[PDB]
Amino acid sequence: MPREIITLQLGQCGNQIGFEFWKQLCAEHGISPEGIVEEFATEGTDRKDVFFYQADDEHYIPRAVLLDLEPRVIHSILNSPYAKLYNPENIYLSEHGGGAGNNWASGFSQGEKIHEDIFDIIDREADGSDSLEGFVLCHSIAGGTGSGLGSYLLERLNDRYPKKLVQTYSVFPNQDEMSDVVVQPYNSLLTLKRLTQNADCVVVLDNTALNRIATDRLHIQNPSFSQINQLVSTIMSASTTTLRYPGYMNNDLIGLIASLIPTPRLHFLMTGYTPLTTDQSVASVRKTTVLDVMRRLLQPKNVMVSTGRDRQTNHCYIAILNIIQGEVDPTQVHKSLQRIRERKLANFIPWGPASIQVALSRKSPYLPSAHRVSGLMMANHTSISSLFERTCRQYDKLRKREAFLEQFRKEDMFKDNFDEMDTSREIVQQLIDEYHAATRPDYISWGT
Amino acid sequence: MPREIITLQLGQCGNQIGFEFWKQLCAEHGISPEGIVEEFATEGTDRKDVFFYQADDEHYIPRAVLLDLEPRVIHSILNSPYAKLYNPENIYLSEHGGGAGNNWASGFSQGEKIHEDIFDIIDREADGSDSLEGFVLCHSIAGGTGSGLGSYLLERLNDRYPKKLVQTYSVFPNQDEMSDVVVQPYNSLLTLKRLTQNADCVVVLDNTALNRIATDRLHIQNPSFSQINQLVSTIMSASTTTLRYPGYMNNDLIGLIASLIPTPRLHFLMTGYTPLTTDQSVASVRKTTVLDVMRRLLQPKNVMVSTGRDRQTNHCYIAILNIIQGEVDPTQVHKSLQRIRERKLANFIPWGPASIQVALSRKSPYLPSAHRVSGLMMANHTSISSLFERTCRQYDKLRKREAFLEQFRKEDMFKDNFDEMDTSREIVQQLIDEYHAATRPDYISWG
Amino acid sequence: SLVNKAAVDYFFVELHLEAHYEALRHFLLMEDGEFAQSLSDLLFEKLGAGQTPGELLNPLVLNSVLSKALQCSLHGDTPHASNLSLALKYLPEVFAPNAPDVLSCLELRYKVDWPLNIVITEGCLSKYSGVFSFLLQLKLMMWALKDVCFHLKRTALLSHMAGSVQFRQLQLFKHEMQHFVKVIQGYIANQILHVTWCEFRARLATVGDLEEIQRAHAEYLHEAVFRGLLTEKAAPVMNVIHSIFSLVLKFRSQLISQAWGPPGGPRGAEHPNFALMQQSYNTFKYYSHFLFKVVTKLVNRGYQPHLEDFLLRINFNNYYQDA
Amino acid sequence: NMKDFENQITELKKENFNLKLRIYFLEERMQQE
Amino acid sequence: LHGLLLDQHEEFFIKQGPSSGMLAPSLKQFSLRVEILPSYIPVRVAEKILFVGESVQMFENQNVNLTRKGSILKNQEDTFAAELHRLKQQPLFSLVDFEQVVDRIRSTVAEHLWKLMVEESDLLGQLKIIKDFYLLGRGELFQAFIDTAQHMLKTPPTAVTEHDVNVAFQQSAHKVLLDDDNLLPLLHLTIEYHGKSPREAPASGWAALGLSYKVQWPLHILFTPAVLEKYNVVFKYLLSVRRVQAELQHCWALQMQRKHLKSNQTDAIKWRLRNHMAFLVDNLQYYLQVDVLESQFSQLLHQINSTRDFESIRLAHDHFLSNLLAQSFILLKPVFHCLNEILDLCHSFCSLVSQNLGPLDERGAAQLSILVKGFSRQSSLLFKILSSVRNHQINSDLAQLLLRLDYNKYYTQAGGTLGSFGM
Repeated sequence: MPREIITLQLGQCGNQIGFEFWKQLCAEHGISPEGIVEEFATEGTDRKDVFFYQADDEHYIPRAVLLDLEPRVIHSILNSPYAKLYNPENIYLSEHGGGAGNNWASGFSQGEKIHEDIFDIIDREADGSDSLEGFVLCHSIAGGTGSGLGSYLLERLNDRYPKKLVQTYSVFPNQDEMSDVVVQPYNSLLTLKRLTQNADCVVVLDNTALNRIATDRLHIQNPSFSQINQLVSTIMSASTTTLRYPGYMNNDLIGLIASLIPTPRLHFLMTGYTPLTTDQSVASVRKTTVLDVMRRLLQPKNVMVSTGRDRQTNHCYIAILNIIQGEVDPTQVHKSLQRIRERKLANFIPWGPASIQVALSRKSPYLPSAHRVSGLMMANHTSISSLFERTCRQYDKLRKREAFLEQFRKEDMFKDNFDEMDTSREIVQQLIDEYHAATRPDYISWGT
Repeated sequence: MPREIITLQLGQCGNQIGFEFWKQLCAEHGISPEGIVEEFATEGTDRKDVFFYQADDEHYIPRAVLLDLEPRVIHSILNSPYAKLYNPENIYLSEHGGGAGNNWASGFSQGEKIHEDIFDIIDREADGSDSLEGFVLCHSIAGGTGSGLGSYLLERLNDRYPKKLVQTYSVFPNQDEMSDVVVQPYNSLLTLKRLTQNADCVVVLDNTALNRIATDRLHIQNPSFSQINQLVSTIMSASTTTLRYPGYMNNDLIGLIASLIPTPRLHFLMTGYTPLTTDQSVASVRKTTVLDVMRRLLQPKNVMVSTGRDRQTNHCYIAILNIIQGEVDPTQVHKSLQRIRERKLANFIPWGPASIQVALSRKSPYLPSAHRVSGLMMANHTSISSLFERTCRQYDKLRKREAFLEQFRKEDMFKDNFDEMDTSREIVQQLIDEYHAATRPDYISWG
Repeated sequence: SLVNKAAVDYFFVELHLEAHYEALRHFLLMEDGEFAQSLSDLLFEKLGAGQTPGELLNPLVLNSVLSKALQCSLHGDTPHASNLSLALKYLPEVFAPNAPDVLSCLELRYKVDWPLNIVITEGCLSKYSGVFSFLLQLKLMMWALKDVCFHLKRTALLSHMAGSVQFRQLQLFKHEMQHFVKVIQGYIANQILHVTWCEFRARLATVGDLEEIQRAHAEYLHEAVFRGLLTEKAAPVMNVIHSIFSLVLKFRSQLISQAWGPPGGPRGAEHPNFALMQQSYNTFKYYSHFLFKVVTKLVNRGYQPHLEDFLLRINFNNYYQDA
Repeated sequence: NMKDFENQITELKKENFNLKLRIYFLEERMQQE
Repeated sequence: LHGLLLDQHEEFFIKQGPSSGMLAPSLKQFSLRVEILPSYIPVRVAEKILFVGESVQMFENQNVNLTRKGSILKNQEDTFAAELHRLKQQPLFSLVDFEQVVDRIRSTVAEHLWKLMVEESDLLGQLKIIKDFYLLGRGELFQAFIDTAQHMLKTPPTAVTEHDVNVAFQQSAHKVLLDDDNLLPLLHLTIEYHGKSPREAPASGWAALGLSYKVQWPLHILFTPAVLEKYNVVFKYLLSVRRVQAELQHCWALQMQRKHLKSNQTDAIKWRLRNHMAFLVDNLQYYLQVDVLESQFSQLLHQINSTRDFESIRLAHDHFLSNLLAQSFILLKPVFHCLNEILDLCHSFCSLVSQNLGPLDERGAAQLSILVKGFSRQSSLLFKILSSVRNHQINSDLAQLLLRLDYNKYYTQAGGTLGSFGM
């Protein structure tokens, strides 16, 4: 049986991202928004049981749980054609619709209020999963609803599936966009706390990098928060296609993350994709070569993490795996590996074997690819420490400044103090230092 | 020889079920609405004598005794396609036409007034039965007429055939649907009382499950009592085809139920059918495999029992027997068992040997079957207790609330209180607890 | 080739080999379900009453039973049923109680005329008679247990013995044994009576010559015996099944020998044979677990792959694996 | 079998009776000549 | 014309060879008597005649079991007989004309045989089945099967365990929704090893488990015992690779399961070693799949679709198999043994990492240090071998693997050794 992954959609922003992710997965698997397989879904090479459950003998429903503290996103999903994709017993919508007020603590308290229902949903999805590997949480870390609900979901996945991996999608705040969520650094701290304590793997999604990619690659002049979340969901789908579309490699979550997680705590991954094409630019099939793709991947503009220019850390890749989907010529793959090694597109750890891995996978036949050849890279890169150090510094600055904390103080997690945010900032700082250490021979002890 | 069953039709729902059952049986046997075999009905391989009597060499009359406290149901039968199928002397209708007022006690008193006529009808139907085993009363427990008259018919069958088994198909009120019979829980309790005292085995039919199946599988938003009764009659026909169409297996009701009734007290049976299809979807004969059939059987939309979500008791099947009729490949049966085991589609009792028995039955040659293979499952499942427990809880809630008792207070049995309903609810609760116990190894020491 | 084609046509049209197979199904395969039910009930009544073969198998008694079964069967009056004859292999002095093979002395013979007796050989008819005898014995045991169950039910109804712990335990043991027996019977019917019959029909449709017809019929009978567990490789398994049926019949006899007592105490009604019925149930469960283990060891030994289907039929809901 | 034995017994009884009748009439004729 | 060696007195230059074979007596039933071969019969011409005669014998042997399907050449057999009679009437024996006629008959027979094999005998379906099972072509299916059966197959195989393993495989297939009841009968479990005859084995029952496939006629000619043995070797190898992958994944899951546990230096080192081993094994398996397995399979498919000669198809399949065997280093006995030792060290490391969620205990720390030293030495040896093979241009696949391993130059900087997990 496939290694099933439970998708957790947390808060308003996270629930919107989850809805768009489920739409994208349905399109890739040829699943209608109602859970019916489209006639075009003739490629039985995908692992639907990893990401989808059967609602009936004919309808496959995504193993997605939509949880929000604000009714707008959850109601929009439940009022969308994709209402039948999610398990209705796994859908918790706050009656008050007020959201978390951009307060992580409020989202966490809302998750706590639905804790019993959420863990019942998680257990039902695991029993509905033939070989459930663990939980994957889709949320934003910058808002209030998506961040707190994400921390709650991570906690409940750790409680219910303590021997199963718990992955989180933690959105780091955009540094070029003014976040309306003033408590985002506090929200980021709560999400990093949950990723350190209750998630098994945290994929850091820097909204600044998402916006940069939207501008330069997607030709989106002003990426909306919804557009950023949909880009993140598309990136996650492309990176997970080899798990969801079984092939020669990456057929299981643990096999995929094994190369990515040097230490049990050092589970913060950076992503990269090449070739990048805008949805509007499908018209011109650019003859992008695998070598050209590999050359573009080493550009920070193509990395799905917006790392600051850290001058202190000799940033390097801890590990790189490139999952390439679509029509790939073996000679082009060879040229790509040659160019990556020759161009030193990744600097590796001195404490273990590391390289730029290339996995070739077929594309979903049901999802039209705007690129003749596309690839996602998931990488552990010490430059992510600059992102992680920046998240830690922002967390500490928010907790020390109590910025936007008044909305969180209504919830117990932030009612008396922000000590959890400061401890989260310290843990993220230690993670940044370990990633810098992960560029060093002491990487064997990184994360200790 | 077949084990003949005398059918007692009580109240609106019971009479609707009887009319739809007779229509379906006539269609399967090529019997006209008057009880005459159609010229196309040349396959004399069906056993009419189990459920029908011959009025002439051509006219088949149901071995049915019709007892009701409300004239509405009798008039609906006389307006049904089966009006000419039944012997008019075997139809008892209350002269007052006032019904039971949704009061079980009023229906019972009317049955008592028609007791002689009802038992004469039952005996006449038995004489039309070559090997009458006993009487089966089809009624609803939620109304006034069908509940009281059903209890009366059960009593008269017990009186006339005290050494013969009396099984009842007693429709318990829907717990998810708002019953128009506000006194339905009291009526249901009285019917469960009569099944406990005068029947030897009560198969609990939860109207909630019928409504749920109509909504989710038949796409019927509001199943009528007549529509629920017709669905029940269709299910009964499909399950009884092996009794009515004799073959290598399941040629008698007792052979089918023997595997289902482990103890005399643990006689609450659940039913199952596979493949489940909506009446509208007859068009596409799906080449359903036994594995596909078994997978569809695990869907609640096909289960004829509405079990509550008990969070404290892990209700389970003690044993399940699926009797499959039609074109069946043994390799498909093997794959079905394999898939069920891999999916753990059936849990059995852990304290003794239990398996899926397979009975093969012929289809009616005169009725085109939309399904290449159809099947009835008889299973002992602790979740069947949840239907009986739910009926008991509703009865107790109504008696404790005196709800709709003014209609019951018109009859002497229910004039002052509903204590008989509450005691019946307690007996049904004990039955539910025993059915849950039957999933456990200590069922060996029950009683 | 011309001769073979003309021979096939002659066998189908003139010798009615398909019609002979239909007659065998109608009469020898107990396709008349009502006749089979009446025969089984009458047989189990005679066996449980201890009638001797001279009393039970008396031509007057056998002819009366056959006439009643045919009259109750929808197919009993058919000309295909008329080719059935009940013969005695041997006359037992006494009907052995709880013996599963008690009715093996009965044989259903099918007459084949020339030239069909070249293809439908006396050996083929003898194998059919053996299969009929085994099915009749098994139906007699099942009917006897059903009659015991009905007697206990009626006694409980008359005596309100529903609360009897001993009666309830005996009834549960009887029900579990009956479920197991019916699962086994369905498996045997599907493999030997249904699958092998379909194979025979395909082969009968493919028979090219009288020697080919004889080969096809011998293959049909061999498949029926193998799926019927009548093969020498299954002889230990068949003997164990017969022993289990004998123990089930013994439990039935212990239950039926006395009616339920009135409910005298909080334990409910007591059966004078209640201890014997409980001991029979415990022995049946022990033997069932031993049979399950033996069948599992044989399947895992690869010696009897059809016994894997047999084990699946026994342990379909994994009840015997958990016990 | 049993029906075939019944038919053989019935036929043999009929043939023996017909032969006995023929003998009877033959003896009556030989007694008349 | 009849595949019949009509030589009772051994007068012909063909001698009846021992037929290796209603396993029809193998076409080696007839052999060339090189001692009797006329000097005027060229060795190339003798080989052509041998091919023609073998084809005739195969055709007669198949027509013995196959319904009276006529000769590939049908009525043209007599035409070739007339040509041979003209050759007999020729005053001089010309090898050229005889070889031309033999080659024409051979080509006609080979084209008809190819058509029968591919369209009538569905050679492609059998090759696809063998790829999916023997070559682990259904990698996701065989991965799920390994994941489900690991508890049964980690123990020594038994004579009965083969049945249990086949049952577990069918159960996993149904779980992987592989509901092909026709393939499972084509899959045959193998043979007791090491206590569970279980007496003989090298390694353990897990290594001794094999899959057998019943090749139907006439395709059994294509799936020769050596071909089936190569397929079984490939199955064993793929199963070992999948087992090592599963072990690395389990170590990753334990690290992820222990993510709430503070990562100690011993636990961080264990997880890092597991990650390096997983990366290396994954890159090796991807190389074998795409550059060896997928490349050879694509070449075989293209050649099969490009040729109308059954013998050409057989040669293409043998070439595909030889390329697979070469690129998998199976023929490189010392390299194969070093890879097996590296795999055993990696499996022990993965077991140690999966068992210890927290910091390594003294026994866990000793196991981690031993695994780290073994892995670093074996990976340094592997990197040196790969670089040597790249420098000698002996195997393109080995050079690709060497490039892939040192892509970020970590192994080049680490001297090709996977970094020591610090216990």
